[PDB]
Amino acid sequence: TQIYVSPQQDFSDLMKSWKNERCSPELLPYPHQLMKRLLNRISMQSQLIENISMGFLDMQNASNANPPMPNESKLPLLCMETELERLKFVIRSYIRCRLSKIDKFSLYLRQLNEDENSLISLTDLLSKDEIKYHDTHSLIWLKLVNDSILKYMPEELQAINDTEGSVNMIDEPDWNKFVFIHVNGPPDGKWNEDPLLQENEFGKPCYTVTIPDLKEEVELTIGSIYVMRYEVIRDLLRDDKVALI
Amino acid sequence: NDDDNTEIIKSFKNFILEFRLDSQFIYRDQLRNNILVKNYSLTVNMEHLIGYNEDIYKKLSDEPSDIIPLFETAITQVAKRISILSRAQLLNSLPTFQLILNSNANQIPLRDLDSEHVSKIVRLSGIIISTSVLSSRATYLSIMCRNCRHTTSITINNFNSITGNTVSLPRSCLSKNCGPDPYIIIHESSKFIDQQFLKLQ
Amino acid sequence: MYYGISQFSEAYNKILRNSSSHSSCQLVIFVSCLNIDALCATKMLSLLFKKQLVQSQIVPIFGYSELRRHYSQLDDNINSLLLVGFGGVIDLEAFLEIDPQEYVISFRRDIYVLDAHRPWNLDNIFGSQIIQCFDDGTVDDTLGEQKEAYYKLLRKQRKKQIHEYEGVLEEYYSQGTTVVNSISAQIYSLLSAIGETNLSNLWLNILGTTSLDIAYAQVYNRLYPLLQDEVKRLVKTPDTLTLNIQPDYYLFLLRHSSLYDSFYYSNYVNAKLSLWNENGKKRLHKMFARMGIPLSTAQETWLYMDHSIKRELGIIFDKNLDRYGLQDIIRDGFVRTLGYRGSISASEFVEALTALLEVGNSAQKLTNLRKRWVSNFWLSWDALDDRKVELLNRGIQLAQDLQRAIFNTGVAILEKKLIKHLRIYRLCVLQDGPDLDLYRNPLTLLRLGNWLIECCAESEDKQLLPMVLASIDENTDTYLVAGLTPRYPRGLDTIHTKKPILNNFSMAFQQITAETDAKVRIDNFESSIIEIRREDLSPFLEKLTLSGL
Amino acid sequence: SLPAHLQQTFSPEEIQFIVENEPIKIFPRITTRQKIHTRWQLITTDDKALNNMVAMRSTEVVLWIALLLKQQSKCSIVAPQWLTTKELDRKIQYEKTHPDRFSELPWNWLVLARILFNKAKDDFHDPIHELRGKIQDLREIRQIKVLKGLKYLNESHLQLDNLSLLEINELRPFITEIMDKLREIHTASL
Amino acid sequence: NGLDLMSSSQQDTNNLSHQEQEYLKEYCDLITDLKSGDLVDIDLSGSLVPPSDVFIDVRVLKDAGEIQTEYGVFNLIKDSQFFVRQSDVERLIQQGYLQKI
Ligand SMILES: [Zn+2]
Repeated sequence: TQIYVSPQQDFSDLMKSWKNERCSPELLPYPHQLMKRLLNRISMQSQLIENISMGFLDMQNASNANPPMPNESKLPLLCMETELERLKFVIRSYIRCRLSKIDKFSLYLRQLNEDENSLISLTDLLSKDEIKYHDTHSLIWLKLVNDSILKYMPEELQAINDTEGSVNMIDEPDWNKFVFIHVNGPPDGKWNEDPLLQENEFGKPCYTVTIPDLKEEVELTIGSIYVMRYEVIRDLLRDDKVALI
Repeated sequence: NDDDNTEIIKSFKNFILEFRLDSQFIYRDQLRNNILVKNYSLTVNMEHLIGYNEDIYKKLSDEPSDIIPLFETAITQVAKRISILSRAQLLNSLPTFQLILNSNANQIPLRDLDSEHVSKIVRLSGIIISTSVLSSRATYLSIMCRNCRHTTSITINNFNSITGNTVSLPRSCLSKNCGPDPYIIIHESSKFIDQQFLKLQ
Repeated sequence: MYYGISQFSEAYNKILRNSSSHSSCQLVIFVSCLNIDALCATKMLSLLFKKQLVQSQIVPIFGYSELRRHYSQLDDNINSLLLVGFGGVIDLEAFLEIDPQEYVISFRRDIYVLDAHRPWNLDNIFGSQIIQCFDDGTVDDTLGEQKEAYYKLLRKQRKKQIHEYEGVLEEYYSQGTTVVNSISAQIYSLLSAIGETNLSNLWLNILGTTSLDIAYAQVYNRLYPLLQDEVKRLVKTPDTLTLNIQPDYYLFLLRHSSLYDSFYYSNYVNAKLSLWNENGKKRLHKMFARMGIPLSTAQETWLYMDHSIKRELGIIFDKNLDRYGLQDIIRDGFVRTLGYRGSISASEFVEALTALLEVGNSAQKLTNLRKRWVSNFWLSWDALDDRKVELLNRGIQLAQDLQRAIFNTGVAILEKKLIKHLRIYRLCVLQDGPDLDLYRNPLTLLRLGNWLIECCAESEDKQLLPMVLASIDENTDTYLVAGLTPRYPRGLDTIHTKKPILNNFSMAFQQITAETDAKVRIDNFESSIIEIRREDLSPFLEKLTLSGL
Repeated sequence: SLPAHLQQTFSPEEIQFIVENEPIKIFPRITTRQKIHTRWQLITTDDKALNNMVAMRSTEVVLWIALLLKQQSKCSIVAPQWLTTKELDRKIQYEKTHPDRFSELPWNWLVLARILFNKAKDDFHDPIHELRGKIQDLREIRQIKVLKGLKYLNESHLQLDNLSLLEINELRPFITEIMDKLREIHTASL
Repeated sequence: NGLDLMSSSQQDTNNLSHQEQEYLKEYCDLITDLKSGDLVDIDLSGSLVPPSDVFIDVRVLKDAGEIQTEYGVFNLIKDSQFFVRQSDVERLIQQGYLQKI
């Protein structure tokens, strides 16, 4: 993102990213700017509500005075606080899901990070606190496994990053997992300016994808829910062409 | 004659389709779960029937053997309604559904049964001493003739309410100059159920 | 009076102005446990204050010691306190050492006490601004003379005025404890004045008013027409709610047990026909034979009992019950129907509630018993909602069991003739027997005493004497003694009902305790129930015999 | 979050939350039009509707705000068009006449229904029980059609044009696992 | 909440190996550090059930004294029922001091 149409757009983007991450079998990149705006918004809203609450408290407790009218007073602050609680819950769920995913795929992401030929970097995928979490957790687990078990095996197989012999130890994500998608179409209101979409009988603009394993082509129209594998659908999901349910 | 049977069947269908407490139609979901596991039977609690309407309970208590088949065919009508799509018009291997009742009335000892309990619903307890080997009973019989040599089908229920209850063979043929009962039974293409005898002490 | 009936709303408004807050609990309610009317009023208030989103807390208490301890526990943040079901008869300021100048600023706190007992503390009315109550229409008319003396008592020949004031105060005091109105009735009057009445409120008011039928039939008869008029003012689809005035009878769980068991366990018929010996059973079988109901038919459940005689039961009773003097059993009651679950009546509902209160789930075991009683109160409160019926069927079966046990004990008492007739009052002590551990509950003891009082009143004796009943709990080695007032037969005219029989037992007990060093513990909210020692009972009793009642 | 396998699918509570995060129409009982007062000034909802409001007029608010006002006496939720007998009749006729197509129906199906029947009970013009029975009948018909359609499970893809959220959620794990098993069997065979 | 709840779950945790116990302590340290960064204003170890209602009825389960809250105080009398805000008692409910949500 570069600019905001409205904070509601940021809320919608956050929810869409959360839904995409929850069902994705692969660790997706990190939307820094969205949460950069959101945290500041939360801070300023909390400051405002606390300020007005403290002001009313001082007014009510300096003397008897007049108690605040229940009309247009309790309901607004109730709405702000419940909305803030809901937003915090959503952010918490998103962060915890990301933590679980980086827990599962620690060795694989560490392996890809040290590869110079790979264009993807760990910095884009992970926030700084997530980097610290990954490295410290990996070191602690390595210390535990070395003290407990690896101290006794011979030198030939002491490394837990072995990719030789019978069975490998690195868990790549399942890119062929079947997922439920909704073809959102182009995010633009014109929804007819993409260079990819074509047409069939009775109009019905659609996108044509192919499966190399089955040597087949599948037509994906706008407004139809499909159950389709994940390996070839990464680009459409990234371009916000389709939304995972 | 037939209108009263249709009215009673409609009343039972309305009861089964309408009975809900809070936010659940219990009997319809019971039918769904029963059909999904190939158990074509339904259990009716008597208190629910009493609470819904008293006239149906009165009629059931008056003449049980006549009334029950109407209910047990209303059940299969509702099952075919809520399980099979008409598709603007097949297997249809759904027999007549079995009705099972439960109640919490006062028990009656075996020695207290007398001439006043004839053709009435009773509840009692005892001990099982022997079980007979199972036997077959016809439900849908294919009947073939000899002289005129045509086909007919006979539908028979298991409730009798009387000693005879049996239409053995129609007198005269269905309309030349055949015998009194010139019919036979085609054992193939026939439907049979199972029956068992028990001794209580 | 402090708060008249017309002023209630104003006080209510004050509560809001002192309790409506965003994140602060500023209202605490103390309820009189082991009382149906208090439970009904608490439920109605809870619904009312849930409507306007006013945060609150409910705390049940059992004894005055608990009341004082919990009041000490409270913080100054709680602006408003409710005390429902008790507290009228004593001065709270002396009990709670309330300094008016500590709570002046005026109205640092507010304590709304709402009680039904007609005799109460006059100083609590005319002395203190901090303590405030809702009058039922008694101070304005009855107390017109005492207030003059109190105001005047708040040159050598002026001692006549002091003597007259002292005499007036003494005359106002020395009066037995009675109840003349219902808390639920007062709350429903407030709701009618405000404009929030509905069917749930009407049902709770009906329960609260019918919980007094056993002991305060005069109050019940005074209050019935208002309920009738209000219920008049306010296809069987699965969501219909029907409140109808159907005929009913003084019978024990008629619509949930067999008719035979109902006639057998009904207290009024027991008293009128002497069912404790064999002649009563013979007369009951005569009743059934002359009515024409078969015995095996009448011993069946009400659901499966024959429809024809169910329809003709009213005519059968009207034609058969005249000969044997049971024609007073017929009355008019309220019937509630919701959905296809069935029909219930107010009498059956209150019996189930009382039984569920009784049965559910030294100093240390006394505290454990009081905690179990509090837990039973909470369970009975939770059983109120219509979403639970396994918590009401259990109550009904427990009511049947408890009535069976009470009948079994009462027949033994009557046949052994343990009722000793003294010159002033009758006495009975349960030294030994079965299932004595059940009678540690004051309400169970009161039920047993009520049955004994009915049995004694339905006799040819022309002496109205109070009855004293005692029990034993071997683990504690104490006697739980309750004092009971006499009752007139239910089939009597209103001319000989000038005033209900007063209870002087609390006064006698407190006087004897204040003049002798008995090891008693008078802490129950009901002032006529005390705990006494086994070794100390007999001399105490002698004192009660020799003291002016 | 992890909680065992709760990281793969949505819980019904999350479904209810995401559905209730939607706009709805309201007929207010009070007025807080600005004196020509405290600003609502929320961060995830247009406050112009909440601030510029007047009684007995139509306006759009989020569903949870409407429910909160309905808990008080400040609200009167307007029922949607598809919650009436005359629309449900043509709907059920549409499913019965078409034994292959799932009928057009909003994806908030059954959920807005549950919520409205739970809270907004007295504002319906039609009796509640009849609407509930019609909804149950629609549920049964769609269940039968789903069972009929599930009988074939290709390894390449599948299409479900008009399934609601809950219907998709309650079926996701079984379909997903079976299709994954078939796909890996085919992949290992080649 | 990364405290291992030694006040309440197995009591001694002695069925774990010493290496496993030190690993648990290290992970609790990581959990404490994680919410000490840029997410200090969000309780990450809080409830994960979406908020659905604002006011709930709460019944006391264990006896205590009085506990201060923001703008108010709650006295935990044994067997009492509260009508309070949902988001003010979630910490107590998670600890097990309150019941009947
Ligand atoms: Zn022929």
